[PDB]
Amino acid sequence: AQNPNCNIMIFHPTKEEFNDFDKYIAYMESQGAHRAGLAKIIPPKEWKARETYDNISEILIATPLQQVASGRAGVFTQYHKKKKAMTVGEYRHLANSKKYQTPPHQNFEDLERKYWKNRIYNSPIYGADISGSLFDENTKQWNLGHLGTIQDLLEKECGVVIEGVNTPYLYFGMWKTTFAWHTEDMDLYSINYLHLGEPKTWYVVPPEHGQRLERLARELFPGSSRGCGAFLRHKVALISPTVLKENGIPFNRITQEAGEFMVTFPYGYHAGFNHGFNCAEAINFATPRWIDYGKMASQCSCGEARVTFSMDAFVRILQPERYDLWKRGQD
Ligand SMILES: Cc1ccccc1S(N)(=O)=O
Ligand SMILES: Cc1ccccc1S(N)(=O)=O
Ligand SMILES: Cc1ccccc1S(N)(=O)=O
Ligand SMILES: Cc1ccccc1S(N)(=O)=O
Ligand SMILES: O=C(O)CNC(=O)C(=O)O
Ligand code: NI
Ligand SMILES: [Zn+2]
Repeated sequence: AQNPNCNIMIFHPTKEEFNDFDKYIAYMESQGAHRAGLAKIIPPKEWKARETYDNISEILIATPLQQVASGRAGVFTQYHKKKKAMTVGEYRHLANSKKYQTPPHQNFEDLERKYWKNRIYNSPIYGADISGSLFDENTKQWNLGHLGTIQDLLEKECGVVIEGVNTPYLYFGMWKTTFAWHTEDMDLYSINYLHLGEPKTWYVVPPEHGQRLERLARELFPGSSRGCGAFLRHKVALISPTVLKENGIPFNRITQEAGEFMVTFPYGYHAGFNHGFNCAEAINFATPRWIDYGKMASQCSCGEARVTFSMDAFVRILQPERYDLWKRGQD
């Protein structure tokens, strides 16, 4: 078996290899990339997402989210407090202010140390889940707004036509902005392009070991666990690499820089943080191998987890028994 230690693999496709998205994902998996839960793809030197990022300051962040932590330095939850709208230009200025700017540091490792030591004592503001794209319409390869849809994949594989659409989302981050431990909706893949700015550090648990992380989370967040059988779907829980090591949870880490893609694989739990002002674009996607994961995906039915409209059809077709209880939850 390829990649038995479940290491994060890094790929450097040629421009010829970059022409067929589906084929390249399949190639990565033939090399065992999915076993890690996460892969990095560095695009060919000839490729570009767009010409420049010069005129993005007028994008609106309608609902910036202040990420307020509770708990201990290595085991905490965060909740999102809504703030007044601001443009990307205003947000960038805020990110760079004395209150919010990245502190002096020696290297990525030093910054990582500072993040886990001090994250809980600050409340950075994140511009997350903004529908839109920064890919030039003329960028034909790996354009996250031009991927085959999950609905079309499910139709190709299962012969059923369903309603729904899926489109990309933009994320504007600053120092300490955090993504909590989670897998994707329906345990889909995700792909994430860092368009500009400072890096993003990722942590990931191999899909074959996801239940180990779930068991630890139930122990560390006992009230949350009693409230919901799939509370990680709420996307609020953080556990540090030190705490993971102390509890024998297998995981890896890698830092993504501007101009690089990351792919998360079905049922690959991931979490992370931004180093400073940045902008990423991400979208979910599927392949034939996803279908079996979609059929088995846990669901939140306590009401907390947000459902896109399109998730309805996925649950209805792949999980008809659960459909009753789940739909009562989102209503
Ligand atoms: C950038 C480039 C240039 C020539 C052929 C193909 C490409 S690609 N696949 O878009 O990266
Ligand atoms: C609020 C909090 C804080 C730290 C650990 C666990 C929790 S929770 N959501 O009560 O399980
Ligand atoms: C538990 C821990 C904590 C920090 C560094 C290393 C470890 S260990 N003994 O390698 O799992
Ligand atoms: C023990 C160790 C050390 C470094 C990175 C990851 C691990 S773990 N918890 O074995 O995956
Ligand atoms: O970038 C972020 O804040 C979170 N991104 C993801 O979880 C993803 O791309 O799957
Ligand atoms: Ni994700
Ligand atoms: Zn729930």
